[PDB]
Amino acid sequence: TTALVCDNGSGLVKAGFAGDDAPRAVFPSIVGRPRHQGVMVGMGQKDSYVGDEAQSKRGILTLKYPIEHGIITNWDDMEKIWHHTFYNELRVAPEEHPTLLTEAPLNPKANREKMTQIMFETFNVPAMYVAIQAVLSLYASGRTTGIVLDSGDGVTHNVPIYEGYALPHAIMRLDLAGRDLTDYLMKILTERGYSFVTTAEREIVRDIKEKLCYVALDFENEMATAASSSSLEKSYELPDGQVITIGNERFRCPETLFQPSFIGMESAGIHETTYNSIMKCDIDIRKDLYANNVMSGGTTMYPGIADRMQKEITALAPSTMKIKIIAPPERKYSVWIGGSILASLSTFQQMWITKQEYDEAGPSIVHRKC
Amino acid sequence: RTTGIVLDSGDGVTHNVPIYEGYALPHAIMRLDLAGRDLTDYLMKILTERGYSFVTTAEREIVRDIKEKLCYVALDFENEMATAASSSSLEKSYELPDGQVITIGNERFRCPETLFQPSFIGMESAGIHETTYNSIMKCDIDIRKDLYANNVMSGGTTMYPGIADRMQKEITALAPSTMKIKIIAPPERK
Amino acid sequence: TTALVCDNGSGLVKAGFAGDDAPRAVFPSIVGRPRSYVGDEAQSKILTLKYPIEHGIITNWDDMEKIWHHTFYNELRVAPEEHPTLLTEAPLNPKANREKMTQIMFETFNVPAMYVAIQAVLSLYASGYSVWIGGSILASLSTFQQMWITKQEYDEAGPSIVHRKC
Amino acid sequence: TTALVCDNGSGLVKAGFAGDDAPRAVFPSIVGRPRHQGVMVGMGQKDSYVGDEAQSKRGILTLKYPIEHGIITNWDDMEKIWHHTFYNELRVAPEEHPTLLTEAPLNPKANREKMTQIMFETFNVPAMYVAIQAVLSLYASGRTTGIVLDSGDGVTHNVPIYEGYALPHAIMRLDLAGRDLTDYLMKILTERGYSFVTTAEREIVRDIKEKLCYVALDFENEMATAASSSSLEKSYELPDGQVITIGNERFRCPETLFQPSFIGMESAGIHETTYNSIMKCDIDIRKDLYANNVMSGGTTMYPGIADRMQKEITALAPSTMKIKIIAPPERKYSVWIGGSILASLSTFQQMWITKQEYDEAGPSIVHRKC
Amino acid sequence: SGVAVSDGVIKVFNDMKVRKSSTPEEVKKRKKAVLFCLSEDKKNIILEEGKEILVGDVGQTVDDPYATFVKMLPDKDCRYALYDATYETKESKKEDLVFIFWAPESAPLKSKMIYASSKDAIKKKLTGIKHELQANCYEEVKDRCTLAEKLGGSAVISLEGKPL
Ligand SMILES: Nc1ncnc2c1ncn2[C@@H]1O[C@H](COP(=O)(O)OP(=O)(O)O)[C@@H](O)[C@H]1O
Ligand SMILES: Nc1ncnc2c1ncn2[C@@H]1O[C@H](COP(=O)(O)OP(=O)(O)O)[C@@H](O)[C@H]1O
Ligand SMILES: Nc1ncnc2c1ncn2[C@@H]1O[C@H](COP(=O)(O)OP(=O)(O)O)[C@@H](O)[C@H]1O
Ligand SMILES: [Mg+2]
Ligand SMILES: [Mg+2]
Ligand SMILES: [Mg+2]
Repeated sequence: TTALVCDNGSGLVKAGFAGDDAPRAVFPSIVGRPRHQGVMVGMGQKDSYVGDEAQSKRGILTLKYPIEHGIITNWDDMEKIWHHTFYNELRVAPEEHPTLLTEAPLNPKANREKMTQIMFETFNVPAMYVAIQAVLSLYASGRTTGIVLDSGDGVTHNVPIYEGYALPHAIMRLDLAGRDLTDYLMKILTERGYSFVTTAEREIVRDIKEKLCYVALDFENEMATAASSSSLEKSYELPDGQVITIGNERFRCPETLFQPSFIGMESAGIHETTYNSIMKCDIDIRKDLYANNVMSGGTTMYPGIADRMQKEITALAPSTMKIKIIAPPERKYSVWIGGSILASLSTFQQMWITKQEYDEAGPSIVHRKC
Repeated sequence: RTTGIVLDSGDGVTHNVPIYEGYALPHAIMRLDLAGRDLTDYLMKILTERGYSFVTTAEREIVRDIKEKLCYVALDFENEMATAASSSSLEKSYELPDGQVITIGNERFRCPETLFQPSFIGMESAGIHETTYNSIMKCDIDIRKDLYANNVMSGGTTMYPGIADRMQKEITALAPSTMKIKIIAPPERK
Repeated sequence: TTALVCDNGSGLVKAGFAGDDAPRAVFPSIVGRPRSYVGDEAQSKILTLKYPIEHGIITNWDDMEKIWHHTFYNELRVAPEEHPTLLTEAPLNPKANREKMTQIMFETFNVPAMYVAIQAVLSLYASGYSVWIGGSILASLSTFQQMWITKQEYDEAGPSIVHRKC
Repeated sequence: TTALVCDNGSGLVKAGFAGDDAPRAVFPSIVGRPRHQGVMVGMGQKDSYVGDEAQSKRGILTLKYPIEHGIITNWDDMEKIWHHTFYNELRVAPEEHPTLLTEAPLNPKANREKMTQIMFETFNVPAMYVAIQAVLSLYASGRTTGIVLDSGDGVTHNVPIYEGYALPHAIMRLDLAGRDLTDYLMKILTERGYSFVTTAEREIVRDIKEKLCYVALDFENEMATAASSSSLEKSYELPDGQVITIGNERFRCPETLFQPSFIGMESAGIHETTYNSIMKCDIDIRKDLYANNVMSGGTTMYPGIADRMQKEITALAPSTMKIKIIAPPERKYSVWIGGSILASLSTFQQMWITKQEYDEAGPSIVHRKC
Repeated sequence: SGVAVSDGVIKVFNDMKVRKSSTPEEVKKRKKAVLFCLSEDKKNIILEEGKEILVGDVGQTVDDPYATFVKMLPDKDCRYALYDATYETKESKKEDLVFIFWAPESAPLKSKMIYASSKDAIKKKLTGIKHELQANCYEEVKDRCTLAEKLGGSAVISLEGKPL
């Protein structure tokens, strides 16, 4: 009866039933093969470790993400993570409840085809559907009008949606996301005397960026304050026991979202892609899209990103237009919230692709249906 | 258990290898040529200052038993020397097989100090309290929390009274304060 | 039926059967030529003592196999052809030492099966002479009885089975 | 008039004037305190020994390197080595000729700040400059296009440089260098019966690696030849009189440059970091960077390292692209050659940071200038 | 190594790790925390039916699932454990299982070596488990903070329905 919604993101896998507020299953999407020979005999040494067991034993593992910027690079570990979150995390079978998968727009069709094939052949689900992460994150907002700024761990994409009709010709996609920010933070933290080279360590930098990084109102004056005094510096407690003192890196690595020239990308920052997509949209819907900029994803959780997004957009947009940046306090899981509120809808229950519909169509039904 | 660095020090070699939850780290395997035989040689060299010459191999076994049943490791070197310097409260006699008796003083804790200060027998290697810390610092940064609280000791050289307390104190002196140090000292570690 | 555990250490050779608490055979591992004598007879007696094992590696092989034959025949009064033997070694050990160990155990004594464990891992087993305690508590385990390298397994593999197995 | 160029490397200090081909001053960068009490009275016993006098009296000293992987660990001995190479080796004063210092990229700013402070306060130079070792090693090549594989004694770093504009976002840094190779050789030589524990001895292993080690075309077949016969073994004359017989260690310890899993590092070998940095570069400059892989440093002096680098890169790069590995016969001092050819340039003579420019700026002028 | 696992322990682990849609009357007899032991011959890993904890009773007869679990471990012998934790993080609310390796120093060496060398024989068969907790002293396992330190470190604000 109930439906499963599985937000297979690049950094986290939010999986839970339909009709509830919060996702019950949340864990990093990495698999870890044992790095060392393992002299001790017995104790249940396994070939792989998924999620929290990998996070706890990350010292002796070699963590890696199966999903790049949205595309699934490796498939065996992806279906392994799916089997894990289905059996060892939710303790349910896929043959009973329909599953709901999410993806980013401007996605290779091979990824969706392999998703459908894996879901229908290995697990044999009665029905499923492949929605868009940004559209669901807009559902969670309760409204139907406004452009969505969805930026997760691997991809940042924006799609403007009017009063039910979205604009596919203005869908912008930026490969700059949280993983790139973590890489830039690792690259700029070596200038302080802290080398993070290995994948296992990189997670420490990820947590440091999650709980110590913020976006400045403006770059110049915050640098001037960084240059003068240590009033800005703050210390962190490392798992090994040492302490580090980061200064301008607290707001320099989040600035890459607005100035991609730091990691080398030529793409316009997240504050300019939205304005360019709205300027590519229709001239009557711009008044409604300017005052509705729905943000989602874990990357939009920095303290002060909403204020800078606002300021930048009213700097780009005309003065008479008013800019509003909807910053929900549960925007980290807004995609899952939208999927769960979508799965309970009665009108949507008819457009699930079913096995009986899938047999004659093959793995190509997903493009024509979704 | 399966997690923890091992301090194995026998009669000829002292080596340390950190082992995690089944996967050991071969790149952090330290080896120190300082062991019980070197301690016996140092005790023979420093016992001649009291008037007892042990030159031959057969005699050397008597010094070995003397070190086995009369030597201990001090909590700290300086204060124990100060107590050695003042009074004979520390000296103890031994029954030799030939019938004579000897009176050893600071040699009870001076020759076991070579395990922590190799400059006595001339070696340049860091003591057994520093090689473990250097190997753990060469290990991974997530396994250090589990290796600090698990220092498994073995071998007959780790049977001195008070070696566990000094190993502890030295490691929490080297390791950060927030980390807790534990020295597993089993009664059958020989 | 019973298995032999032989901790061929650098200073002492703890040798005994499996399933018992204490090693019955303990003696220094030195040979003495008249200026041979192995163990306690060398300790009692005009000789020039020397250790065949350096820091873990076996320097000289003739005296090492002599000490093995001694602890097998003149100390335990048992034949190696009946009970399987268990040898120990230190990690980060040259492969030549383990290869020569396996070759000597399988060619000179012709043991039915054997195994080369690690001294520290066994000393941890004893925690629940610690190396010998762990070897003896390990040899009685039922799950371990399957991973002994046997002569029939050793024939085609040569002296290189020990690296891939242990 | 003339300018001093001082390549303060991790293992050697190449110091000489500008406008000449070869560096006149070359010596190991170690200081040695007297280990023993010194019963003999008189004869000129000193508190320290720097360079060749330390190499000759290394028996009774305790050698140590002030520079780790590029960062200067201890400062008193570093300025002592600078004073030595200035007065007791070149017999010149720093107050007259400007000095040129080198460093590796992705370097802590504290190191460069302390360098500038020591050069301007203790020696009071009229002007100086802090360049990059790889950029200078590329100057020595006479060309301007191509990625540089600079690997010295403490750090290996790669920076791709196009027709004058380098790419700072693709600068890779690997902490694997000659010192790590020497440590691995010491660790793997104990399996033959030769224990090298002390620092003084370690120099013997360093010379053994310098004049007896080579890189194989491939690891597997060379191991098969090592396994079968002694056709590969070669003897060495030790200073004490003994001889040693090394076998597979001749090509096993140099393999760490391509397989860092031997010393435990998780970093990709020197053959993969270059390819990953070029793949991080722009798509039009890859055709020019593939055919230009400038190598420098003393670690790139193994017989056969150029052929293996080639083979590995054409194994990684596409087939249609042609790979070239520029292996100059003076690549051991290529950084010094580039510094000396750079100091004679007329256009560069204007961008030296001077004392009059340094006064108001403090020790922070170096970051904004260089 | 030696000692292997039986079919009952594997069935119990597959029953606990993967839960399914169940009736409200049957859901109260699920296994919350079960220990593992050795038989008379010390050749198989068997769970003892005597010492155990049900999911139904938690919050009723057992006021504290963890508090009543420390005293359940015998201090004179080595034991395995499998604790299903429900901790609250600042970030979110998680529900994971913990593998506790109980090995006191007062136990004989025959029970310590067997359980330490055969740990890879049991841990490898328990697929998908992440949180590993090795405890030797009794005071370190009796403390409540250590579970939050191993699970999530300083991030875990509440453990088992109550704040730290
Ligand atoms: N509190 C926080 N502050 C800043 N960044 C965060 C925070 N929490 C998570 N992140 C970043 O967000 C990323 C998670 O993205 P997520 O929303 O899970 O993407 P997806 O929905 O595609 O899985 C992480 O990589 C992390 O770097
Ligand atoms: N009670 C004791 N106190 C101090 N030292 C001891 C004691 N018993 C033995 N030793 C030392 O330990 C050494 C024995 O080392 P051992 O553990 O047998 O090494 P291995 O395991 O390599 O044979 C002896 O040389 C002796 O000096
Ligand atoms: N002929 C050689 N063959 C192999 N390695 C060498 C040779 N000569 C020097 N080396 C290695 O190169 C290192 C010197 O590096 P160097 O180029 O001086 O670095 P830097 O330029 O940073 O000072 C030495 O540590 C040595 O191990
Ligand atoms: Mg997302
Ligand atoms: Mg020993
Ligand atoms: Mg250099």
